[PDB]
Amino acid sequence: EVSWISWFCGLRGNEFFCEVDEDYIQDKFNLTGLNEQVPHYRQALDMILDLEPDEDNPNQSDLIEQAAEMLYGLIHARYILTNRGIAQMLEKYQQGDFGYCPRVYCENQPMLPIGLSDIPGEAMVKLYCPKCMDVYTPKSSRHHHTDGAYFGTGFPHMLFMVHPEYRPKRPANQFVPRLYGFKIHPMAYQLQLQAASNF
Amino acid sequence: VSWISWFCGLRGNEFFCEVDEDYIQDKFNLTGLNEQVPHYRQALDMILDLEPDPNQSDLIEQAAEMLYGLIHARYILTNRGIAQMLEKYQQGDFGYCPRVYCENQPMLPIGLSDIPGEAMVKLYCPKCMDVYTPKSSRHHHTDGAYFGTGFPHMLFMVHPEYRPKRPANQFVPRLYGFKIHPMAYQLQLQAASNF
Amino acid sequence: SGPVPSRARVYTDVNTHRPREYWDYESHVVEWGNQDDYQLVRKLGRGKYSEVFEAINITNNEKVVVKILKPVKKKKIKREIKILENLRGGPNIITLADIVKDPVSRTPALVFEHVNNTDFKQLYQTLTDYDIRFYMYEILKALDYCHSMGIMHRDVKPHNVMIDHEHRKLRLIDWGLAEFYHPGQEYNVRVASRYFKGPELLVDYQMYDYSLDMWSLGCMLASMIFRKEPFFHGHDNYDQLVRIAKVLGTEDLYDYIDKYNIELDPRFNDILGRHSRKRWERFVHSENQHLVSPEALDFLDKLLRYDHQSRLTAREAMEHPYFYTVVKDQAR
Amino acid sequence: SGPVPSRARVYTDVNTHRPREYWDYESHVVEWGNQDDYQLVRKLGRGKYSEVFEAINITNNEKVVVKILKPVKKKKIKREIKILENLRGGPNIITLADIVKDPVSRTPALVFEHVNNTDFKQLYQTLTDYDIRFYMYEILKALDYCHSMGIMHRDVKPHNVMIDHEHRKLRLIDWGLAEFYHPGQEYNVRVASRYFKGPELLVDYQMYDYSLDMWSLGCMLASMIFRKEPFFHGHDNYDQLVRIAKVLGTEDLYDYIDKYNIELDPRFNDILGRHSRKRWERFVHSENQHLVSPEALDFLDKLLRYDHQSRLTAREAMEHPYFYTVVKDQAR
Ligand SMILES: [Zn+2]
Ligand SMILES: [Zn+2]
Repeated sequence: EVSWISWFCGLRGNEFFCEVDEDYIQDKFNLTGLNEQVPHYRQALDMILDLEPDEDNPNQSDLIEQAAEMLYGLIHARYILTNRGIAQMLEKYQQGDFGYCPRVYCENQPMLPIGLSDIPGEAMVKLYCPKCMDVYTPKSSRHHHTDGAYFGTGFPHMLFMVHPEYRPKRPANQFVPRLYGFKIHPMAYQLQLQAASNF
Repeated sequence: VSWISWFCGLRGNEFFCEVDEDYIQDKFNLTGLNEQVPHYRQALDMILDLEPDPNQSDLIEQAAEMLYGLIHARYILTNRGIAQMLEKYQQGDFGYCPRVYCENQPMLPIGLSDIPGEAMVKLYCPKCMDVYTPKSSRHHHTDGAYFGTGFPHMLFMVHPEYRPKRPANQFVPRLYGFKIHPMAYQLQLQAASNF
Repeated sequence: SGPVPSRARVYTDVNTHRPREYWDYESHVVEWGNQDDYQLVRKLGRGKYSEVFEAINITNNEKVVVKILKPVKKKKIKREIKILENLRGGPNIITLADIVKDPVSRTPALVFEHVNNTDFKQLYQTLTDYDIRFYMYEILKALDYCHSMGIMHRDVKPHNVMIDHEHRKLRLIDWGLAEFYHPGQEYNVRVASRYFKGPELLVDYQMYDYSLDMWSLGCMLASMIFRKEPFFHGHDNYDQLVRIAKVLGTEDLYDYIDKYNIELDPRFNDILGRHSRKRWERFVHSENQHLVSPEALDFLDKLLRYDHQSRLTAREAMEHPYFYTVVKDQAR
Repeated sequence: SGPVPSRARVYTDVNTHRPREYWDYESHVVEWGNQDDYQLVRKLGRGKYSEVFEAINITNNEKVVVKILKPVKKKKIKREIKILENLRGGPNIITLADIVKDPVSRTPALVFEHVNNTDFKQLYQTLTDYDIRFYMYEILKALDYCHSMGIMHRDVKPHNVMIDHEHRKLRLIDWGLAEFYHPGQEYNVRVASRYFKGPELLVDYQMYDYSLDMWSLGCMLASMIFRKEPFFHGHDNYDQLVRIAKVLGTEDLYDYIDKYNIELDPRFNDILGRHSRKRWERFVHSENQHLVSPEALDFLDKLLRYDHQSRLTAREAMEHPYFYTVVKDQAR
């Protein structure tokens, strides 16, 4: 039937993930240093590659599974910085798999996944709009559990470094506050903020 | 069951507050609205749970929903309206700012146009001072004109204490630790222009 | 059956002898200015008809006041604009600088010259005896000028008097209820503010004049010198007349509605009773006595009368001994 | 059994007579600079080991080149840093300006002085005869200097030669494979790029020296003058030797593995066959003959030899007639 990679990326919540190539994982040089970051490295790798396992302990099989999910995530973060990874993520972006910018004046600009930290545990995955260049929380709550470190701080920045032609124009229009047609002067903010501070 | 209480209770109408009968019963507050809604007299009757007298009953119902909307837009600019909406804001009924650096700041409903038909309701975050589309799709059918272009701005004019501080932190793009120079967006936009 | 007609003792026919376009406000063509000249800074106040903001004229960087007018009858809007312009330049009258409009909603706004936001109701309770005299005189300058130009304010109250105490500068504001005087004309008795409504309004007598303003100015003076705000504190419009009747006495009130043959509300009969004309000295006590003089009491007595025709005109008031010491200092 | 030992004809003991810290790179302490001095502008290129970006030093507004190093053995990182610093300042060697680190992930980056991003595979097929002479000489300056400083580059190829043709400026880049020479040492035969691999690497002979670089420089010169890129176009490492053997002849190859007593990999047995030493004039044709001279052919022949010890040293090469006309112009 299907492969572990194909299963994982298929799960609800894993909509932001692309399918990493076996070539990439089977080349030890690409996974340099990751053995010092995941428990059960040898067995976790085996599960990811659909290789013969080592099952009498029902919870040990679930401990390996976690490590496999963590290692896959950290491989992903490296893989999507490469030409082929970008190529696959770029395909998903052209389909809008990452959702769209909630900013009204961004006019539904498709977004890209970004990590606010490269270390696992610190923050969940956020989304980067290439038009307003700001970072947003996913609207759907299924994406509030995917670790940001599995995408990384530099993915969208690398993508436009590599495919600068895909960078959208700056927004033609801006939000203009009007009250009964009158614009609100900027002194009106300095005056308000004081009233909250002085409070 | 009061019609106002029913309408504001419906799925999608989570942003609306319940307008006081006093306010509607005073003809002076509804000046000019008879020139904007068909079946004004009958629409008003339905809103106020008064004796009525087919598809015509559904035509009146639409007008009642339109008139209620337009009354709402005037009502929430008044001290009492603001008071009620402020209560809903303290509960987060309007949702929260999707901007990561706004740290889930509660938002307020705003209209991008005062004329009915032109745009649906959007949300205003008082921290980043920008405007967003509601995340939930039930709110993509509520007319913006039923809230109006000046609601949040009036609210902070009246209750300036409630204005949040500007965000302490900003998003900083880094690639392998390196910041991205501004001359990189200019070169990136040049290449995209040539295609 | 039928009320006795009445006419103003001064400036009765000033409007008759003017071009229609002076008083025919329905026909006034509004010349709109550029809204994008003006940007809001802060909210100053609100009311039954308007929302008011401080703003800045970005062309010359100057402070202005923007009175944003809520949906009413175009008729009422034109009325105010015409009056503000007819009286523009006059003593202690608010200067209308510009008129603007929101292209979309078409909400009209009036732009006035900046006034120091200190209404009578803030300071007029820490004012001295001379201060009350001085400021009361300044109100009478406006009141005489607008009466002489054929206009009755119809909403004189402390909220409608702006005072820059530092510069001893006073402005009579809010002319959204002011109207032109035409002898014989029956006016709407639904004006003013309950506490400042004249008896003629409370009995539904419609042929009133400038003297209405003098009643209201009385109610302000009584409030300031006795330190009781409002002086006549009625719970509804009917009760308001009861409060007045308790001070001025029921005798002069029934004389008043007989002299003018006014059909009373049947429900006024059942709440008014019999009350004596009380002496003005009754309201004097230790906290207020420094503001009360005999001149003050005479002047008050000649303002607060049921008969609108027996009230002092604004010019007559200005001549009262109460202001002698003021008029003298204003002789430099 | 067992291979005959070998030693470099020049600069054999330069490392022996230097302080350990010169060549003991494992012990080098890296002095990190401030990452927040450098901001990226555009991607210049990539490699197995690195990702390369043009950047700007915001402290002095100057262009730099940032070679971001992917995860490898710390050993390899120190080796490159030490070499780049030992050779810093030398002729036609790339100047290492700074070393920085991502304080979080700890990804190390090398910062070099700006070089015009045109390598050799870019124009070295449209250059004139003098141009090839000129630039070849400039490569020899770097190759002689780094050999004299006891370092073999181990990856000489056109991608690793940066040329600013406008300013006739050349830089020998990418020392991530360079290594220190120690007489007697057995080195890794897994270096270079297939087409530039010397015979000694293809037969698994480990006791090589600076001469390896001279083979590669041969492969470059052959490519440039005959206009065939790459010159020896092998499909795998075994086939690579067959391509070389078809040109240089199998006679000298079997002489070579005998002189040094090298056990051939069993999968060379039936693959090499019997081939004659071909005359260099064979590769000359109408498109290339303007670049081919007798001096060029003699020089090439003395570079591309199976026996690493019979190849010209970088200093010897500089003396060849091929460069007489350059050396004459250079003294100016
Ligand atoms: Zn956006
Ligand atoms: Zn926000």
